[PDB]
Amino acid sequence: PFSNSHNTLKLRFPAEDEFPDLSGHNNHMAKVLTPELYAELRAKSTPSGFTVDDVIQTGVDNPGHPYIMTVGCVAGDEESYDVFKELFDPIIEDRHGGYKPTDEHKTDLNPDNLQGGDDLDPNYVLSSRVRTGRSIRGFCLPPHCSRGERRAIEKLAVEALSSLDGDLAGRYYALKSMTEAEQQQLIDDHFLFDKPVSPLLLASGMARDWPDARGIWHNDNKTFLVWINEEDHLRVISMQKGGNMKEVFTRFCNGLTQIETLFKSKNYEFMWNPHLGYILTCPSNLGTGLRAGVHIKLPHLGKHEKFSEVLKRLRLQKRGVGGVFDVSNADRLGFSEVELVQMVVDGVKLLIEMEQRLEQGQAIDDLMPAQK
Repeated sequence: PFSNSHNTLKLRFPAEDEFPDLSGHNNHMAKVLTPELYAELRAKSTPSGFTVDDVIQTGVDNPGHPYIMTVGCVAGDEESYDVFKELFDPIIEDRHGGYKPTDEHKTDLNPDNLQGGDDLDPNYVLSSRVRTGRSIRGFCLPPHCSRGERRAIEKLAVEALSSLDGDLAGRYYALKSMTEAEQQQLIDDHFLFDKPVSPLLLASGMARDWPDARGIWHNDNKTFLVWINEEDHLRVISMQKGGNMKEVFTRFCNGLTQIETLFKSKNYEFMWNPHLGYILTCPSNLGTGLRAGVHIKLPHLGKHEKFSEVLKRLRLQKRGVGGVFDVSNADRLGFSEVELVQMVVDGVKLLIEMEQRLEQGQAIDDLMPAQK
């Protein structure tokens, strides 16, 4: 009797006895979950059996970081976001700068709407990349998917990828049958992924059956990479050496649309809706689930008192020093793919202009931008 006979058991206990102790937690979920909201949601379940305890588990197990906030919850299927919207909506509002339950998201994967980006100064921009994720409708997300679902996804993904030609022809590598020699090459290229080490991922149950049905695919030119069944059904990355962000984004769009077209011919669709855009496992990657970035050398303003305020105004974020930073868009939901990449292209050349002032010895006052 395939039945959530336990959720019914848990219901034999008063809500307060099952309520998690979140006293020292620093994540979006703990900030929103009240004993009242919990009692209201603990009886619900999505069509696939996903519950509120499943949504919040990773947030209960991981207190988080004293200064860095993490989301603390995951979706297990497309319906999760609707069935538990009373928990997800306020979290989405806080995590995505006021994005409200009534706002709409616009998708735009037309590379011709991107203004410049084909000439970022290579003397400062070492590399460029664009990555995103996708979920196939009808299948549960990684925290919840069964072995059958995972394998169906891999078969579907592999036959579509094997159909790509020309600039996008490549090969697939199943994790379980990968050789040491192949693994070495993948590591040297920075294309490899292994069983997650992050307890945030582990605590959600997404690592079950490792490495069954997990795989890596990339084209012969090594400019297009796809991960299958790791954190999301699909993770797609487009990159190359240099500052030609436009070519990277065009390949990204071209590769995405072809894969989507092949899936549609077989009657499969990516999880998507007008309000949250593309649906993925972690609420922080909703909308476009896109991260467009560059490895840029900014030794001078990297030490400036204003760098922090400039990034904020341009809507960029950093991470990685030796003067080399990883700069990418900070937004995910509420802007289209084109707009996000556009903000990285315009924001980067301004960033370069400010670095060239400091090289000379001139101040960077007249170059400060207005909050975008």
